[PDB]
Amino acid sequence: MNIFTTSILLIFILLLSPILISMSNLIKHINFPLYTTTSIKFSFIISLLPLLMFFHNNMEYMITTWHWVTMNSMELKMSFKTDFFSILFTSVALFVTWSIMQFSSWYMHSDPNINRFIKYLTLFLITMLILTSANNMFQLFIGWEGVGIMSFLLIGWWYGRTDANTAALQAILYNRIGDIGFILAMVWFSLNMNSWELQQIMFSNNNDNLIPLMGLLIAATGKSAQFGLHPWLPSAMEGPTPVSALLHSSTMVVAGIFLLVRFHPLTTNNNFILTTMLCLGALTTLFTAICALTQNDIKKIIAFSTSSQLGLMMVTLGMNQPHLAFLHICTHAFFKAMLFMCSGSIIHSLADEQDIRKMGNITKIMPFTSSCLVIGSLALTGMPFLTGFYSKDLIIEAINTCNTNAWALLITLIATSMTAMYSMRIIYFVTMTKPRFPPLISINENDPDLMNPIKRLAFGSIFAGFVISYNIPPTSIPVLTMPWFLKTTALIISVLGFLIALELNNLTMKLSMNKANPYSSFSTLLGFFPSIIHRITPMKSLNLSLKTSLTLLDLIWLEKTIPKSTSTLHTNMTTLTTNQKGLIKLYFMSFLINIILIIILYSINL
Amino acid sequence: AFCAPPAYLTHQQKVLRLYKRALRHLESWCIHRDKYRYFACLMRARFEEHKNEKDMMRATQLLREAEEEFWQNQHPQPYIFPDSPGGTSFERYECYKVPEWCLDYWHPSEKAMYPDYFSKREQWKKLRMESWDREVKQLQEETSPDGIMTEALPPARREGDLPPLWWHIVTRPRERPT
Amino acid sequence: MGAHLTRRYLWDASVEPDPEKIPSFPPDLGFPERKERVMVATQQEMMDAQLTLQQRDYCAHYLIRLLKCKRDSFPNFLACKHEQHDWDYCEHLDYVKRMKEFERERRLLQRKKRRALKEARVA
Amino acid sequence: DSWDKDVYPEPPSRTPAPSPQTSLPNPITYLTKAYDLVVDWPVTLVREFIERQHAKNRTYYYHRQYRRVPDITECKEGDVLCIYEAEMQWRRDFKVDQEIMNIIQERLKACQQREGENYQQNCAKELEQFTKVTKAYQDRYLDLGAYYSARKCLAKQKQRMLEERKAARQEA
Amino acid sequence: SWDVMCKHLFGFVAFMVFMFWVGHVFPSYQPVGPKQYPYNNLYLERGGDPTKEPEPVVHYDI
Amino acid sequence: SKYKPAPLATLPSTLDPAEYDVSPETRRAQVERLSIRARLKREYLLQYNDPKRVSHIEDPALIRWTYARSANIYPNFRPTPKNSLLGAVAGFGPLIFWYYVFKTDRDRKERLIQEGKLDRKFNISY
Amino acid sequence: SGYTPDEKLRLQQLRELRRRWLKDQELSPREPVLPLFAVSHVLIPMWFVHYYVKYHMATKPYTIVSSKPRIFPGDTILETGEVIPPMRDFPDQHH
Ligand SMILES: CCCCCCCCCCCCCCCCCC(=O)OC[C@H](COP(=O)(O)OCCN)OC(=O)CCCCCCCCCCCCCCCCC
Ligand SMILES: CCCCCCCCCCCCCCCCCC(=O)OC[C@H](COP(=O)(O)OCCN)OC(=O)CCCCCCCCCCCCCCCCC
Repeated sequence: MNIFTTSILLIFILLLSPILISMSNLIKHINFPLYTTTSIKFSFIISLLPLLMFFHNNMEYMITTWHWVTMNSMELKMSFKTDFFSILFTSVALFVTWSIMQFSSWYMHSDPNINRFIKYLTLFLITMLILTSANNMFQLFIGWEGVGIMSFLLIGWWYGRTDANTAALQAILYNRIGDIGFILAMVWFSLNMNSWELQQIMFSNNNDNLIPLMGLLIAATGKSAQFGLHPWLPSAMEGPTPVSALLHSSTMVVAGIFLLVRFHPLTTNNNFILTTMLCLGALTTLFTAICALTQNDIKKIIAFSTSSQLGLMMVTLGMNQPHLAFLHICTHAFFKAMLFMCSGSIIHSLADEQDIRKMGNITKIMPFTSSCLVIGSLALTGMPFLTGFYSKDLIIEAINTCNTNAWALLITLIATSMTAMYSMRIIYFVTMTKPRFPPLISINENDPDLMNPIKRLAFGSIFAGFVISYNIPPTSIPVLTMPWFLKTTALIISVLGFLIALELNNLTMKLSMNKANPYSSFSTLLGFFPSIIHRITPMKSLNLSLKTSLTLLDLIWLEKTIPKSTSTLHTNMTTLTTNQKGLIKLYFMSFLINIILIIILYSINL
Repeated sequence: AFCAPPAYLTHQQKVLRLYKRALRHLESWCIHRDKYRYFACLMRARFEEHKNEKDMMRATQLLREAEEEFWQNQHPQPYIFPDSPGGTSFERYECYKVPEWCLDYWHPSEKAMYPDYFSKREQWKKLRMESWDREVKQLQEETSPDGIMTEALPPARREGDLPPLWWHIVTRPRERPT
Repeated sequence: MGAHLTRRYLWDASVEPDPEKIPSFPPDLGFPERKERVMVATQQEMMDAQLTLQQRDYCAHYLIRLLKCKRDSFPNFLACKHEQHDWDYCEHLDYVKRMKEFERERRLLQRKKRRALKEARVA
Repeated sequence: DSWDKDVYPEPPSRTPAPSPQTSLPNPITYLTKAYDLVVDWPVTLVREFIERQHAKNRTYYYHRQYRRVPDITECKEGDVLCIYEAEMQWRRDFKVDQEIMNIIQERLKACQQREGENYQQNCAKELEQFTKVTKAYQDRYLDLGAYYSARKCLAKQKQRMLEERKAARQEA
Repeated sequence: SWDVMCKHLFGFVAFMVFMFWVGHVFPSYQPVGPKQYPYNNLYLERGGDPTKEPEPVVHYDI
Repeated sequence: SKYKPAPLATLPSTLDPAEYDVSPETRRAQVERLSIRARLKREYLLQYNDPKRVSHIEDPALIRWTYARSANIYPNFRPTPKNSLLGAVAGFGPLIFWYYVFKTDRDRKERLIQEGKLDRKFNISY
Repeated sequence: SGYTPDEKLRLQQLRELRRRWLKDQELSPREPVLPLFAVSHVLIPMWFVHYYVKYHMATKPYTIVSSKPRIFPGDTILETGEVIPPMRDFPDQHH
C-alpha cells in the first residue's frame, strides 16, 4: 500500500521543508514559528495514516530508499523500518513536538533569535525520527550522534552563560562514552555476522552476542542516564524550558531504551545482560528518585523524575518485557512533557523564578496550569484510569510476579512510593501553600499559544493510555493472576507515598526546627556523585596531559632524545675536530701517523 | 559589582556579612514564611547579644565559631536569586550584549537606516575624545602622594569635565538586550 | 515477595522446591496414566497468524480469536472484549495449573522427607 | 525490466479477504479512495506521458561481455603481459563473486521482514545458502591482504589442497 | 568535607552492590511452576531441524 | 564535624584562620597587594578606555604565561632522578604493556585459527 | 560605612550620563527606514514522493517488503481463493 510507504517517506520530507526555507531568503518574508508549527501538525496527521494501517492489519515495511556505497560485501543503504516500535513512536513524538513548538513560540517570545531556535528543534526531530526508524545501524548511529550534537547546540542555547556551556560539554562527554559502546557493537556486527542491517543482525540469535549487546547496554546507559554517568540529564536543564520538554523530557532520553527494544530478539538469548540492566535500571530508579526528594529546583525535580521513570523502563527491558517497556515510553512522553511546560508556564509567568522555595499558591493564581500540573502529577503517580495506569502497573506487577533480585524488587516499589513523594513535593510547594513569590504579581497564561498546546497534551494525558493499550497488538502474555496485595501493590504504595509525604509537608509548617537528616544533604547534592566524580576525573585527566604526556614525554623527553641529542652529538664532534693550533708541525706529524697506519693496513692485509 | 573591593576586611563587615548569608541560608531551611520570619528574629537575637563585646579577642572568637556553626548548619542548595552569580539566569542574556564598539564597522547601507541613532552616537563619541585629555590629566594631577593606592576613581570636580574613565560604565551593553 | 521464599531462604530449604527444577520428581509419580496437555491450535494455524513464539501458549487458540476480532472490527477497538476475557481466562486457567504443578512438587518433596524418616525405621 | 523475479525472488501473495463486522465506516478505505484520485491519478497521468516520450526515440544499451583470458594458474612466471591480463580477470571476478554475496545479503534481509515471528523457521531456505555461500567466500578470498591478487588466492587454495591431501592421506 | 564525601558515596555504592548480591542469592519468585510450550517446546519453530525429531517433551494435565 | 579542606574542596574564606588576622604586618600586605592591583588596574583602565586607540591591548601577563609554558621549559630542564625514571615509565611503560596485551591476543587468535576452533562465521569481511 | 563623599559623586555623575546614553539608544519614529496554502506543501510534496515510491522503489527489487498479512482460521485468501479451514472446536465454555 503505497499510501503506507509514501506516508513514512513523506513525514521526513515535510519536516525537512522548514530547514531549507531558512537556508533560502524566504523565511524573512513568512512567519517561521507559525509555519513550522503547522507542518509538524500536518506531519502528525500523516503519521496517523500508517498507524491505522498497522492496527488494522499489524503489518511492517522495510523501505530501502537510496543506496550509498556498495563497499564490496557490506552494501550500505538508507533504510527506514516501519515496525510497531517505529510508527507508534513517530506519532507520539510529533504530537509532543507539535505541543512544544507552540509552547516555544510563547516561551521564547522576545528572544532575538526565535527562528534559529525553532530550526534546531525540528532538526532535532529529524535526527530523533531517523534514530527511531533506522534499519541498518549506520543510520541508527547517524541518529544517535545526531541528537547528541543538536542537544549540545540546544542545551547551551544561551552560549554566553558558562553554566550552559559546561552542561553542553558534559552532555557530549557522557554521550561519547556511550558512542564507544555503539561503535563496539557496530564493529562486532561488522565482523562475525556481517551487515549493519537489523534484518540480518537478528540472525545472530544463536551466537554469543554478548560482546555486542554489552556494547549497546553501555550505549543505553550513557544516553538514558542510568546510574553510571547519570548526571548530565540533571545538568541538561540548563537548556531553555521548551528544549528541556521535547528532548530532555521525551525523545532524546528514550533513545537508549528504544535501541535495546530494537535489538531485544538478540537480548532474549543472553540471560547475563538482561539482569545486568535490570540491576542498574533498578539502582538508577531509586538513586535518582531519592535525589529528587530534596532538590529545590522545579525543573530539576521533573528531570530526576524523567530519569526515574526511564529507570523503571530499563527495569522492564531487564526483565525481558520489551513491548510494555515501549508502552511506557509513549505514555511517559505525554505526562513528563506536560509537567515541564507546566513549570515553563509558572517560571515564565513569575519573574523567571525556577525555585519551588519562592513559588506558592499557583492553584488559585493560575488554575489552568495547576489543573494541568495535578493531571500530570497523578499520571506520573499512576492514578487509576489515566495513561500511566494502563502501562505502569503492568510493569509493577510484572516485577512482583517474575523471578528477580530481591534487592531490585524492593527498591523498584519504594522508588514508586518516592515518585508519589516528590510528585507530592511539587504540588504542595509549587501549588498548595501560601504564596511566597516576589510581591508585584503579573501572571498571564491566557495566550492561546500557552493554553492550546497545554490543553491538547492534557487531553492526551487523560485519554492516551486508554487508546494505546486497546489498539496495540496483543503481546507479552501478561499474568493477571496475583495474590491481591501484589495485584494492588502499585496502587497502595503510591497512595501512602503521598500520604507519608503529605505528613512531611505538613510537618514543616510548624514553628519547630527540623532542617534535614544527615543523609538528606547526601540526597540534595545528588548523592555526591557530581561533587566527587566531576572534580577528580576532569582534574586527573587534564593534569596528566599538561604535566606528564605533553611536557614530560613531549617537549623534553622526546626532544632531548632524538632531535636535540643528534644536535649535540655533532656540535661536540666538530668542536674537537676543528680546534686546531694551526701550527704546521702538529698537522704534519698527523701526516706521519697516517702514513704509518696505511703502511700497516697494507701490511696486515698483505 | 560597581564599587571597588576594600583591601582588608574589617571586623564589622565580616560580622554584618554573615547576618546576610546566615539569614538567607535560613530561608532555605524554613521554606515557609511565618516559620522563617520567626526562626529569623531569633537569629538576630544571637547577633544582637554579643553586640557590645568590647573585647576584640572575644569578638573575633564569637565570629570564628559563628562561621563554623554556620558552615556545618548551612543548606546545600541555598536560595540564590535567579540573576545573581551562581543563579539560574546568571549571564543568560549575555549572548545579546554586544560591546557597542561594533557598530563602527557597519556597512554604510545598514547605518543608512536607523539615521538619527547614529547622529546621537556621533555626538557621544565627540564627548569621549573631547575630554580624554582633561580626564587623564585629572586622573594624574590627583594621583595622591605615592602610597596606598585603591581602585577608586575620582569624581569630576569641575564643570564640563566628565567624571573620568567613564566610557565603559556609561555605554555599557544593556543588561537585558531583549 | 512472599512467605514461600521465607520458607526456602529462612529456616531450611530441604523441603522447599528449587524453581530451576520444578518437575523434579517422576512425572508419572502420583498419577496412573495422567493425561498430557492438549492444544487446540495447529502448528500451522499459529504460523499463519504470526503469533510471537512466546504467545504460542496452550491459549494460542483463544488468542487467534482475539486477533481475528481485532482485525475485523477495526475501527472499533473497544468491542473485542469478550475475546480478551476468554484468552485471559485460558491463561489464568494455565497460571493456576502452573501453580498446581508447583504445589504438587512441593508436597511430593515433603513426602520424601516424611518417608525417609518413616522409612528410616530405627531398626 | 524492474527485476528478474528469479534473481531477486519474491513469494506469491496471500491476503485475507475483507470481512468487516462493524457498522462504523473504515477510515482507511475512504482515504485511499481519495489518494487514488488526488494523489495517484494525477501522478499516473504524468508518468505515462514520460514513458511515451521515451518510446519515441527508444535507445538501447548492452552489457559488455568479457571474453575469458588465461588464468594465473596457467601463465608464465615473470611474463608481466599475460599475468596482468590474468590478475584483472580475477580482480574482475573478485567483484562478480562479491555482488553475488551482496544478493544473498539482500535476499535474506527481505526474507526476515516478510516472515516476521517465523523467521526462525520459514526463512531457512536462505540462511542455509548464506552459509553455503559464506563458507566458500571464506575459502578463497578472506585471509588475503588488501593487496589481493590471483597469485595469492592461488596460494591460499594450494596451501589447503595439501590439507585436503595430507588429511586425506592421513586418514588412510 | 571531601573525605566524608568519598566514603559516603562509595559506601552507598558498595552497600547497594552488595545488597543486590544478597538479592541474587535469595531471589523472589512466585509459587508458580514452569511455563509449558506445546509441540516439543516448539523445537521446529524455534528453528529446530525439521528432519531430526527431538526427544518428545510432554506436559501433562494438572 | 570540622570541615576538612582537601586539595580539592579547599578551606573556605571563613573557617580560615588567616582570614581572622589583624596583626599589623598582615594588614600591611593586604593593603600592599591592593596597590599592585590598583596600580595594574589603573594601567588597564586608561589604555582601554582611551579614545584614539586602535592597537591591541597586550595583556603581557598572558604573554609571560605562554612563554613560560611552551618556550621556557627546555631551557630549564635538568635531568634528575624522579624525572628520567618517570620519563621512561611514561613513554615505554604502556607501550610495552599493550604489546604483551596485543601479542598475547593476536597469538591466542592465531593458534585457535590454526587448530580450527575459531568460528569466523558469516565473517566475509575484514 | 556609607558611600565616600567622593564616590557618591562619581556615581552621581556617571549615572547621569548612563541615563542620557539610554535615552539616545531610544529609536526615533521612522528610525527603522526599510529602503488553501495548506494543500500547497502537503499535496505538492506528496505527488513527488508518490512519483518516487510507485515508480522507483516499487519497481526495484526488495525495496518495500512487508510482513506477510495475517491469516486466521476461517478467513478467505483473496489471491488464491482458498478458505482457511475453521479450527478445531473450543470445548470449554467457562468464562
Ligand atoms: C574527488 C576526490 C577528492 C576531491 C576533493 C575536492 C574536490 C573539489 C572539486 C570537485 C568537487 C566535485 C567533485 C567531488 C564531489 C562529487 C559529488 C558527487 O559525486 O555526487 C554524486 C551524487 C550521486 O551519488 P551516487 O553515489 O552516484 O549514487 C549512489 C549510488 N548507490 O550526486 C548528488 O547526489 C549531488 C547532490 C548535491 C547535493 C548533495 C547534498 C547532500 C548532503 C548530504 C549530507 C548531509 C549531512 C552532512 C554532514 C556533514 C558533517 C560534516
Ligand atoms: C578503559 C576500559 C577498559 C575495558 C576493559 C574490558 C575488559 C574485558 C575483558 C578483557 C580481559 C579478559 C579477556 C578474556 C578473553 C577470553 C579469555 C582469554 O584467554 O583472554 C584473551 C587474552 C589472554 O588473557 P588471559 O586469559 O588473562 O591470559 C593471560 C596470560 N598471561 O587476553 C590477552 O591478550 C592478555 C591480556 C588480557 C587482559 C588485558 C587487560 C587490558 C586492560 C586495558 C586497560 C585500559 C586502560 C589503560 C589505561 C588508559 C588510561 C591511560
